[PDB]
Amino acid sequence: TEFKAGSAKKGATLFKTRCLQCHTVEKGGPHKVGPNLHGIFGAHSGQAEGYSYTDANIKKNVLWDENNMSEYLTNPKKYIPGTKMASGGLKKEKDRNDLITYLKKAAE
Amino acid sequence: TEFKAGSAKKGATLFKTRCLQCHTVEKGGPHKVGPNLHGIFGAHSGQAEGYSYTDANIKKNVLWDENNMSEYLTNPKKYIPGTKMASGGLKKEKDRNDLITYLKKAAE
Ligand code: HEC
Ligand code: HEC
Repeated sequence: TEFKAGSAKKGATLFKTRCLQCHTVEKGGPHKVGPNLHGIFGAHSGQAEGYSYTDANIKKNVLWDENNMSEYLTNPKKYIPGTKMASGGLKKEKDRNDLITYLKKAAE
Repeated sequence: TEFKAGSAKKGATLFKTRCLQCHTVEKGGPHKVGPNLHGIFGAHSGQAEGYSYTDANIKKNVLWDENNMSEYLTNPKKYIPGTKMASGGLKKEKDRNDLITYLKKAAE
């Protein structure tokens, strides 16, 4: 594809310092600023029940794969114009590789 | 995305007349000319154990999503040059929509 596995340990801590502020990954985890991400892979965007997604998000109808997730994480607002997720991006592929490896594992 | 659900009933019969010759979809289904396709979504190409995939296939390292599957099904040889799958393609999007809807369901 254009995604290579990295370090889930490395990924665990990128999550903690970069995404925990707004999201949980555990099944049975609650929505915060962001929606709980458990079971995100293979899902299409804007389908977590109980969460209030912007219209941009839902209309993109993204099928969440490790490949999509990377482009997204680069610059979320360029990928989903009008998205309310306020994160500038993970510009180095190695960090995204590490983070998705982690996400791949924990959101299962 | 760029895939819309269709008819699984329609999809069931496209499978039977178009892909059954070489493939099974049931979990516990065996490889034939083609590999058993159960659990194909979310998988990367060339990973069924017990099957002899060409080098092209395996090196493409495709993550199988409903979106990828469509382009693939259009013209498999253009998508994976050197693939040994001998099928010309499903040129109408409506047929591919119907077939993937079916596959989505049965290969789960
Ligand atoms: C708060 C400052 C956030 C941070 C940091 C991160 N995300 Fe986020 N995310 C947030 C919101 C409010 C939303 C919903 C957006 C909307 O427009 O409705 C999102 C969305 C996502 C998504 C899309 C989910 C879907 O179910 O379709 C994903 C995949 C996602 N967030 C993941 C994610 C990751 C991995 C983060 C760290 C790299 C991250 N987000 C940061 C809020 C915030
Ligand atoms: C025999 C005449 C086939 C027909 C008709 C179809 N497929 Fe096939 N397929 C066949 C082979 C021998 C192989 C392996 C190719 C190789 O280069 O190693 C394949 C491969 C696939 C794949 C890729 C699978 C993977 O696990 O990576 C898929 C997704 C697939 N086949 C699906 C498929 C569908 C849905 C078909 C009907 C539309 C179909 N194939 C036709 C042999 C033959």
